[PDB]
Amino acid sequence: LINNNWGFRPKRLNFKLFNIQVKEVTDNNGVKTIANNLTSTVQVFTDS
Amino acid sequence: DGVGSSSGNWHCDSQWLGDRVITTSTRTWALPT
Amino acid sequence: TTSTRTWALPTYNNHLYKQISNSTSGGSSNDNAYFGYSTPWGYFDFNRFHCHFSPGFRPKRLNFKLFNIQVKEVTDNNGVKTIANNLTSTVQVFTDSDYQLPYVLGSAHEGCLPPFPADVFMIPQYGYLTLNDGSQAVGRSSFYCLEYFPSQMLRTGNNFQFSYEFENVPFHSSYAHRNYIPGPSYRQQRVSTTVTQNNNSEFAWPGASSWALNGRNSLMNPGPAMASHKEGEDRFFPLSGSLIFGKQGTGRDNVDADKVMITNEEEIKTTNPVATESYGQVATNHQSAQAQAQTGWVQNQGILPGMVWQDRDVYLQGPIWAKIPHTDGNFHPSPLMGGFGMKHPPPQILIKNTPVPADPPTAFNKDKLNSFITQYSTGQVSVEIEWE
Amino acid sequence: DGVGSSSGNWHCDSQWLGDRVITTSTRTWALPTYNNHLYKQISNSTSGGSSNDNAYFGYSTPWGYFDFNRFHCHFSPRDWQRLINNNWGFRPKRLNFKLFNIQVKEVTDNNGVKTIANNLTSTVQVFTDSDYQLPYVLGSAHEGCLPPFPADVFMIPQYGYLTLNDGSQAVGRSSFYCLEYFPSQMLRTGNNFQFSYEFENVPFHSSYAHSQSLDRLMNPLIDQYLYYLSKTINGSGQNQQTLKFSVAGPSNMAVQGRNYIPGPSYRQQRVSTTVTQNNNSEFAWPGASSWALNGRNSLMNPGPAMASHKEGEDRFFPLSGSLIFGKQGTGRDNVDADKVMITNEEEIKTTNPVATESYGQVATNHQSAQAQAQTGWVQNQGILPGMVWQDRDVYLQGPIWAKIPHTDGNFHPSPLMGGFGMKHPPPQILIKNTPVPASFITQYSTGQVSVEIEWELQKENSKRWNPEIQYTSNYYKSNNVEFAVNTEGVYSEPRPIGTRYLTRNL
Amino acid sequence: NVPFHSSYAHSQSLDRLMNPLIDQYLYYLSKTINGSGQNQQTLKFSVAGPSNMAVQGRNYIPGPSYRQQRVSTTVTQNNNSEFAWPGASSWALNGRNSLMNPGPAMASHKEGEDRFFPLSGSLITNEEEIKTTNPVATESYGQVATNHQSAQAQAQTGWVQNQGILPGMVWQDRDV
Amino acid sequence: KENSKRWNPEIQYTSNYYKSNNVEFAVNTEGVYSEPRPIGTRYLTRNL
Amino acid sequence: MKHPPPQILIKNTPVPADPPTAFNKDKLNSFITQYSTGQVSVEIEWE
Amino acid sequence: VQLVESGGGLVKPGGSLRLSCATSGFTFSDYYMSWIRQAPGKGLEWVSYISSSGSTIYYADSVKGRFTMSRDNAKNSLFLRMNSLRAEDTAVYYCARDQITVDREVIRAHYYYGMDVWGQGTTVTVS
Amino acid sequence: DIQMTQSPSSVSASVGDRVTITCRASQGINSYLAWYQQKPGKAPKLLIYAASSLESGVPSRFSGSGSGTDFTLTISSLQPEDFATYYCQQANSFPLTFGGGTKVDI
Ligand SMILES: [Ca+2]
Repeated sequence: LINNNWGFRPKRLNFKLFNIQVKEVTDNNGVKTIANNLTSTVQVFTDS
Repeated sequence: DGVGSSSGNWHCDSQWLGDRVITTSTRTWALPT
Repeated sequence: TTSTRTWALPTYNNHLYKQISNSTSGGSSNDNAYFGYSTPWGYFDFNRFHCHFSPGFRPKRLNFKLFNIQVKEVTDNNGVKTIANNLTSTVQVFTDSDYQLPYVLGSAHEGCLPPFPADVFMIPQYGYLTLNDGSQAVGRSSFYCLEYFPSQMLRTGNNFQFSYEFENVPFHSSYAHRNYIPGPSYRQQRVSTTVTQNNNSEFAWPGASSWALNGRNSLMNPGPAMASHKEGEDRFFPLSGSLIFGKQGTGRDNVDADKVMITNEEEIKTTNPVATESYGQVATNHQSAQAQAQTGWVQNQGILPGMVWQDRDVYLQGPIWAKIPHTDGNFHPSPLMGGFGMKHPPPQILIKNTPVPADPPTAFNKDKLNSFITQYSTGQVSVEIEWE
Repeated sequence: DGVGSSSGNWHCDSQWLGDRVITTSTRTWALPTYNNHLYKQISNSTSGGSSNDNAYFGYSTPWGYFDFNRFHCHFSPRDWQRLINNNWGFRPKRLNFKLFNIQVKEVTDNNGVKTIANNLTSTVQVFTDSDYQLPYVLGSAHEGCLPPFPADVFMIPQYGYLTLNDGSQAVGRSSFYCLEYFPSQMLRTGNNFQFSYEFENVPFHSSYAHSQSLDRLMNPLIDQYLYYLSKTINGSGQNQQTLKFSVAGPSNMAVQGRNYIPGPSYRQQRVSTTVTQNNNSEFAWPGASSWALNGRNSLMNPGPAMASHKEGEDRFFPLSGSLIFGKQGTGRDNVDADKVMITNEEEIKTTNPVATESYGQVATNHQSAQAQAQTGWVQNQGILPGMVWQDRDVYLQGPIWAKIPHTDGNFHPSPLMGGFGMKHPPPQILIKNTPVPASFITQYSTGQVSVEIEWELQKENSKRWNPEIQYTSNYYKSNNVEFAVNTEGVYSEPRPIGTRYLTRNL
Repeated sequence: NVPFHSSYAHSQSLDRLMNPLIDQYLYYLSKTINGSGQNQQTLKFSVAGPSNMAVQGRNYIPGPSYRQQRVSTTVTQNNNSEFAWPGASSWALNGRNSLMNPGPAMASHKEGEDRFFPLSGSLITNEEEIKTTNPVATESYGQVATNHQSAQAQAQTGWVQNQGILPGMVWQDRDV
Repeated sequence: KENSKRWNPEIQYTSNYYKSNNVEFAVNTEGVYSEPRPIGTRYLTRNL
Repeated sequence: MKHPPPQILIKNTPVPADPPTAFNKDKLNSFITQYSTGQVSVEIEWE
Repeated sequence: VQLVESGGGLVKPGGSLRLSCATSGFTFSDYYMSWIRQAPGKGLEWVSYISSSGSTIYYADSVKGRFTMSRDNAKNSLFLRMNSLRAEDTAVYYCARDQITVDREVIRAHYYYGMDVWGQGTTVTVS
Repeated sequence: DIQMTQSPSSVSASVGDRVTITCRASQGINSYLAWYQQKPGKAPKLLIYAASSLESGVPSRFSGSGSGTDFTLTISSLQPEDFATYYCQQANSFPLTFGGGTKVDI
């Protein structure tokens, strides 16, 4: 870009969120375990 | 969709075609509480 | 032909790309100096004949399938290890169909799909080399991040497939046989399987035929295609002339001669010179009344108009194809270890497990995550090939 | 069309469009009368012919010819930089030539002063040989090319050719060509001349350097399944013979089996830039690698394409292996080393042998309990099946094309001085002043010549993560700027510019 | 489909293809020492031109060679020994040595010597027509450097008896 | 796009060629990625 | 103005003197003494 | 362009001393570097010469076999390591660079035009 | 190795005078000669390189000529700044050697 151009500027943005995984960290005594929580959700919004 | 089906693919690429460049970046993130 | 195998893919380098060189392995020798990178990715190699064949011709079409993805997480508590399914994890796979990555499938490496269909094989780790000066790198050296290529991501229900069409190559000759003359020769040293006939000195490296490239000496292996020995002498084989296969269970270093299978290229005697023998003689002077006619031996001979030759034979254990390097010129591109030369060979198939980080801290830290869940994947791989 | 109407314009620009480049160059020329309108037999005898290697027989002609065969004729230093940084390959496609604005002149001399005037009725004969019937001298890398700087006015070189010789004498097979015996167009001050030429299909010149070496193509992480002979003895002592086979792997990369080998070599003698390392004797001619033809020795120049030196030895160069250009204003004979520019062929080290090194070793005997294993050095190696190589690089000052000599056979016709080999190259363009009899009137012509070439480009799709090596002007204060005129108006090319910067996988 | 047989003789030689009237723009190494005596070392460069035509850069080189022993039609010039078989160029195939006949296409003899002929390179027909692009069957193809020169060691050359194909070679086939 | 008529070559961002322990804009032996210097956008030239 | 009235460049095309009659490599430094004259007219519409 | 020598010190004969040259203002890899010393009240004397790459190094006969010249391209610096220092090694040591910049395309001697840029220098006294 | 000689060893002059310093080599060094001026407590400066070429920044008055064995350094219309020691070094071949030096004297 720098070597062969006098100028640049952004035009379009495209965003994607995918393959969400929600882990739960159950801890018993001094040992910590990680497992899938399949029913959990993730809240995501953009402020437009 | 479902637990055992991927909801997206990995897309890291740069395309040069005339006066336009299309950059694409995919990363892996971790979100705590 | 159609093959199906079961594979297991671990996590290499703990999701990291790492510079490697002979400084990392402690190798002092200059001929063995190298510079490169190791990648977290694995790759599939069916390039050996046994993968597609059980115990003239040429390939035509190719069909590859990757399915039954099973991703396992591993937890270790005290002595015991617990393995569990991770149903939401993905496995990444892509092919290089633009041939933009360094092509390591023509070097006769291991990690090929097992010849016996019930064997479960481990996918080999992908790495490449670049230009090096000693152990260091030069400014012409290139670094490749495979995460920079788009790839399909597969959970346990997803599958992957693609098909490839072999480019036109001549039929491999599988037969055994003035206006024409025999082909070129680059002489190999003659070693005898009866040890008492051999000189009592170490000549493995010192007496070997080599070629020098940028101050480094590469052994000539296997070398140009030449008959192993003259008719009637089966106890001699070229030092670097023929392909040597190990028997089942053969050790890594310094195995006895009975552990290896030394192939012979006896069939090509009809059109090719003997590897351990001089090509012929040439006049070294102008004779005269005072000067006798003198001759000298041709130890190495290049192409001459009117030469004919046979290529090197292929074996059940040998490689199938190679990638012709991209160069201004080449002659008779057929690879020297045997098989079909191709400018666009079957594309490399790259695979890795997508990293799943462990619990991140509750306060923001800018460093990349070095803590991950111990994890691996396994599945079924099928390759279908049409032969002519 | 008219005496007072111009027959052409000055078109001098380069257009970059997608995958192709169109270069257009216009220059101003002057054509003298050569040999006083005569064809004259020439030989080493006229030259004095001290040696048989320099013996020749031929003819000098009154005709001149146009030579645009150098890269600088059509490319500016900026255009060349644009091309070599952004592209893996290029090659010529079409050729458009124009000869216009003819101005014949008559020179009259009285006493000590010569007066020049227009001759409006004189003609200028121009023709091209498109059937290739005349000897082709454009592939010999001669002077008389269109000047790199467009503001320079250049003198057209005299045409001449050589035929079969015996010493200075000719033979019955020697040929004589009358260029008057060709049909040709005749141009007055209003006439113009143009033609179009189609380059025949050639491979793209490879403007890149490999990022891998032929011997490192392996996966560094994985063993081969091949074995090599590790040990021929168990240890020190009598009757220690044994056979031991290690597997080839990352630790030992030299022994591994490989599918391809580097290209052919014809060894050159190496000469160090620092002279006190050189031998105190005259070896320019006696130590040179040569080839003999019909009893005449010819230096091997530049020879097969090979690396100029090994890594870490920048000072050394092949004796006749590389292209050596002149700096601006350099004398003709016995110039100092600072005066010339010795090109470097290091970019091809990855796949080609070093010009000053042996190709390798071969076994010279059969070993036995009596006889040790003996290896000799390979000074020259012809083509072997399984070789790959790079052609010699092209330079901004270098030639573009050559004519493939018409023969029953050839191998890899790509010319040894670099560029594009062709069976039908751009045709020679011949020009002379039509004689005006007075014994003739002293006469010369002046003109405008324009040549346009279409170039095809090969872009890189490369996935390399780190930045490339690029050709760049150095940013530092200097009395002059590179590739520009000085205070006295003299354009100069300070350095040769290779074409290989970008990288590819091997 | 076959190529047309060539039934012509080149009117030019491979080394004379240059314009005799014009210098090259390329330099060669003319002089490695200033004068007689110790510690004289220097690199001088000259333009290749009409006066010296051996050092000019050329795009193409003559074809491959496999040398034949030179035999004279004048019996007293030849050596007084039986060298028909012993001094003949041959190739070995599976232990059996075969004489090289006629061999690669090469000029029978140099210009000016018609009494000599290749020992096994002649069908006695003359192949002198193809000398323009082809090396003489009884001559070495050329010289190569055999060593790295240095202040201690003189530059050493050696004769090329046989030369395989190189990129940039051109040659003529044998005449009918 | 840059459509300059400048005769002499530009200044271009380039990777230096010299033997070095690490490759610029690459990972080291430990796999750490690093950007060696800050790269500006201004190389090509224009008239004022 | 970002795009003002463009520069108009003019020179006399060099006409060389008699060449040396034997080929020389150098550019020609000997020219015929020359100059040119003409009529120039410029029209501008003002608002 | 600037060259700054450091690491000069007073040491007993047979001692080992390391000198450094920090360079700024020019590309380090484009030039060949040379150490030059000047004994007090005497003319300058050339010491060692190193290639841009650092692959090739030359030395004066007097300092040969005891002095090592090194080059670090990544962090611009030039180093001279002096072992077995003897009595007459006392000099002001100068860091200098060749006027001719290294050009990859051509093969030439870079020391023909001399050394245009010189550092202030570091004093070295042996006693 | 090649040795260099400068005559006179030292020279005294007034401002505006013309000063000539001459050094010659034991063996021919082509045109590869460099002239250096040094002031006490300071590093040497390159005035002339390759016999007749003047280093940038250096004043017009400084000049140089000669080839082969004999070389000459000329100062015309000498200034106050000009008084120092001058060294000539042959850059032909290793080891680089310097002349004894000439000290211009006020
Ligand atoms: Ca180059």
